[PDB]
Amino acid sequence: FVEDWDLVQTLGEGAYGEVQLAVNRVTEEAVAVKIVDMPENIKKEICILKMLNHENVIKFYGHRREGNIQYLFMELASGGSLFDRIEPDIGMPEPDAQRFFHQLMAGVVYLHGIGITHRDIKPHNLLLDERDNLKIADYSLATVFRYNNRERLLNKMCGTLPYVAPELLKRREFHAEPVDVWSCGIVLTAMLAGELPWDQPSDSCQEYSDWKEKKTYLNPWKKIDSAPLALLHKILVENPSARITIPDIKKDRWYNKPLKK
Ligand SMILES: Cc1c(Nc2nc(N)c3c(C#N)c(N4CCC[C@H]4C)n(C)c3n2)cnn1[C@@H]1CCOC1
Ligand SMILES: [Cl-]
Ligand SMILES: [Cl-]
Repeated sequence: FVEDWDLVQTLGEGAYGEVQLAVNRVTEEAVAVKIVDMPENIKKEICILKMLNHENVIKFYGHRREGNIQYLFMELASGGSLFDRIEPDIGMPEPDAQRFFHQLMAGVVYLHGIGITHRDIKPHNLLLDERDNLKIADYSLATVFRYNNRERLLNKMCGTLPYVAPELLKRREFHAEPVDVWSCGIVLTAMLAGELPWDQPSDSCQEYSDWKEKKTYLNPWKKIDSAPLALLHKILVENPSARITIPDIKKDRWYNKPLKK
């Protein structure tokens, strides 16, 4: 009810809906509430949200419906979003970026292990708790890619153009896991350079061509140290069947480099 919760401010607009800081009128407990005006989509999102139990995935509290409105309740992330830790044109200190990337991979390993693909990994959807632990949020595009140990291919275009893998723009059907790996590499670029490399990974985009031609003397690549850049060379591979897998990311030199807080 409008009687149990006070909507204090907008936190943002999700893939499908919008998120308010709600304060409990009785207890003053502060949560995040997703406000959904209108379906089969929301039933599927709630069901995926109920599956989730991991330190690097957002906590789901539950849901209420009142008419053509529905309410989803989640752990309010007191640290806000990763997006707000990225300084435009700078990024953030490499040790902070490595720790976030470790935590991002842990959450993605978890999701992939329960057969879920996120499909919209980007810094707006990566939240931080009071100890700066990263939480993967927004399951509005999430879907099953593995069930009874059998993989299904994706055949729907969605996500955010600067984060989408090139196969999603080109192939009728594609594997879910390499698409989420790609978007994690764009997140890593953003954290280390404070800029996105291209509007979209299409041959008509000059910045994408420049990367395929290995011009890493250009921005954002020249801002990035040789070790993390070597990892990005393995992640941002156009052919998803040649792209590095998460088990191999875990073996990468930069991924395993001790860095000072
Ligand atoms: C406490 C806090 C948050 N905390 C928070 N906690 C969530 N749980 C979500 C959440 C979800 N779920 C979400 N959004 C927006 C739409 C997509 C989704 C990820 N956003 C954006 C969420 N933000 C964000 N800023 N601040 C403060 C106030 C402004 O700066 C610091
Ligand atoms: Cl910006
Ligand atoms: Cl950015």
